[PDB]
Amino acid sequence: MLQPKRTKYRKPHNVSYEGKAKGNSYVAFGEYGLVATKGNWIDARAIESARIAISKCLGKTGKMWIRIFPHMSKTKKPLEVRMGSGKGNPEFWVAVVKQGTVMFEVANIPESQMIKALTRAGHKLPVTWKILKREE
Amino acid sequence: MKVRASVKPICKDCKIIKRHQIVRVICKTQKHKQRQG
Amino acid sequence: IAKINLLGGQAKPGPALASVGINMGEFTKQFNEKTKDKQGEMIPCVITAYNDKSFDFILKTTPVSILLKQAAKLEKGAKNAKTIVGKITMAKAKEIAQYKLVDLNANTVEAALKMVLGTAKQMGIEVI
Amino acid sequence: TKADQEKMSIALSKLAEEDPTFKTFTDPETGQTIIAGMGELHLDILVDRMRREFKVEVNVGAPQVSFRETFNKESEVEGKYIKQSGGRGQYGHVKIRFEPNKDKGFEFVDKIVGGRIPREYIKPVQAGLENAMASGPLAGYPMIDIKATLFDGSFHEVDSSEMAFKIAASLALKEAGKVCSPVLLEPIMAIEVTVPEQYFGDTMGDISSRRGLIEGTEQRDNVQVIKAKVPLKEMFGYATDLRSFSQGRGNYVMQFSHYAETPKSVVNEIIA
RNA sequence: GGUCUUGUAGCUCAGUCGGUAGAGCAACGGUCUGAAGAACCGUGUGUCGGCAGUUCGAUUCUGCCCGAGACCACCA
RNA sequence: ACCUCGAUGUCGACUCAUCUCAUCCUCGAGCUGAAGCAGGUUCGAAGGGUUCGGCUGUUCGCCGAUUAAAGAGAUACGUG
RNA sequence: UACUAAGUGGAAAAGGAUGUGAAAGUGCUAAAACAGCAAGGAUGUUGGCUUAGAAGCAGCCAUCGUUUAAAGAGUGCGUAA
Repeated sequence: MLQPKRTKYRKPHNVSYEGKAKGNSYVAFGEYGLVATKGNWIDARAIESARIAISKCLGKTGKMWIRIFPHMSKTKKPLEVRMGSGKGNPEFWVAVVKQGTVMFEVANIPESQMIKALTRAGHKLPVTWKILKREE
Repeated sequence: MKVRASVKPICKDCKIIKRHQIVRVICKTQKHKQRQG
Repeated sequence: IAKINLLGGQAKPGPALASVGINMGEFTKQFNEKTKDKQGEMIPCVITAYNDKSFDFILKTTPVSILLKQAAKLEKGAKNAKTIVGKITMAKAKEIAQYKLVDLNANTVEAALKMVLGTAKQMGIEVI
Repeated sequence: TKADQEKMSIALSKLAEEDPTFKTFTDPETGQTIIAGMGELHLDILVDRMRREFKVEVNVGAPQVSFRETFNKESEVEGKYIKQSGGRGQYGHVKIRFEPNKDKGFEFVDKIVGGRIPREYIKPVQAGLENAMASGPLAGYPMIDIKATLFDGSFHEVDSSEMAFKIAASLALKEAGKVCSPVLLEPIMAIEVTVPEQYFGDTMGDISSRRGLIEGTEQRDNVQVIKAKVPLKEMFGYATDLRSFSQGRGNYVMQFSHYAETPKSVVNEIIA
């Protein structure tokens, strides 16, 4: 439950995640960044799985910076229900990934560790991961 | 004979071959045999 | 082939010198008598076929690396090479170089001293 | 079965007449039938004979090690016992300090200076602790090498006879044994496996199959003999394991080396 | 999926709608007691289910989550 | 909510079974933490076959025994 | 003018690819490039700790110094050594 503390509305239109970056198109605090070639929804489950995949192989010297947060959510209607009752309750929180944006960056650790971590975590998401080096 | 979706040399002897446009990996150890990709 | 690294005492246990065809007692007596002057210090020893390998032995000139431990003001070996205990004078190093002068496969003072430095930079003592 | 054990004794006593080189006992440590012979087929035909001629039908057992118990320091102790029984009532409050240490056994210290307890109740609690040290919380194994230091106590009016103190001490010792999470101890043995380097690789493999201690080799005057520190429980199958891999070309000796704290791999089996 | 309820001490229970965490028993010490029953004084235990807000300040007020409890969801 | 309700015979049991391999057995073969026996994994492979009883309407499901093994998915969960 | 060897064309995903053709940065080489082949590949060095025996090679401290085109506590294999 990566919950934004205050939510005026919790039942918005689902998401249209296709679109280019609206900022943070450069590696600011880290040295290797994860670029997305295709936007998507990510539930808290996949976010946590990717985060722990990175952290398991993350060394003591290295430091990580997140560039995303589940600012959105998603509901879910159970099975065998006739269509139309309003909308369901938000079951979890959704991070929206626009294509061309960077979600995570790493630094303060040798390059081999960074690239191995990124290649290791790339298979945890449907999004086609791409590696990006240190930017300004 | 095993099937995967990725083939890289796991060992230093795991060479990659394409017999009849059919990809296989051959290594000194007979455990290290696979074919796909 | 079948090189042995042993002390100056007996030769019973080592399965590298007496495992080629040389009898145990007939030469362990000779070694423990002749090398008695050098008993307690290791001497690497090598062997080769003579015509049946009934007896063919030779010993390398004894290196001072074992005595480099006591030259380092130590009584027993140390795991780390970053620990310092005591200080070694230059005369001891010169005597070490001259002692292994006929031991080292080369012959010159500077090379022997630098080689001792190299095997002592890892041992735990920095030569002077 | 009890009758099975009796007929086993009858068969083995007569089988000793036919073959006196094995030894038969009943273990005061586990109660099993302890049969000692010299080989797989030998024991197999022994059981075959006692089931054919003497008609003794019994399945196979499993040897075990007594795994004695030690533990850590207790808070002090808090022992209480209040019951109306024993021809009268019974009230008793005790607080000793009971410290386990494998260097010194049962040392009892008395520190009464204000008169909190008479000397008539010192020997009772001493005896109670001495006889209650024999049982443990894990599996009843003895709690050895523990020192007792009496510090506080309290009795009632003309009530509270002697046995109240002993019962309170037993309850306190039980609670103390439960709270300190005790650990076990097994006798590790030295095994002098003998082989003229013919099956030395097999020796390393077989030793490592029991998590082992393989570190090097040494020679005795005509052969090479290897010292291995082995637990007692895994040696019973290790006999036929070593015999099989060496193809019946190896002998050894089993003697008490020292008592070592059980590894957690043995400890996890006690929790209930 | 809604209709709601339940989780509090070692046991079972209330919970000044915010102004506290509480006995009894589990269990301990003392006191009285022809003996012994007897009764009393009191040792001790409490993320008050968890997380967030609200609130002077939260166990209480609000939302979410987890464990449990009952209401329906394939026909002419 | 789609053709079909001036009718689209639907549960089960027996019989015809047929098809398909994402093969259960029989088979070829590779590898092994595959001494042998006994194995496990995997590719090919449909030529052939894949038991009977007690119980509940019962394919479901339970039990028992047995065979090289006693497969699974489909045909209006086929068949008035 | 070019590509293709999948009948791709003439159905598809992530992923994989020592695939093919092409383009550009740069290096080496006929004083002969990567080879293969013929060779050396040594030395303190069982360096010292570890477990009586762990010692080019379980592992650990240093992880170097000499002859020297070059030799590495060795590139791996093989031993408890």
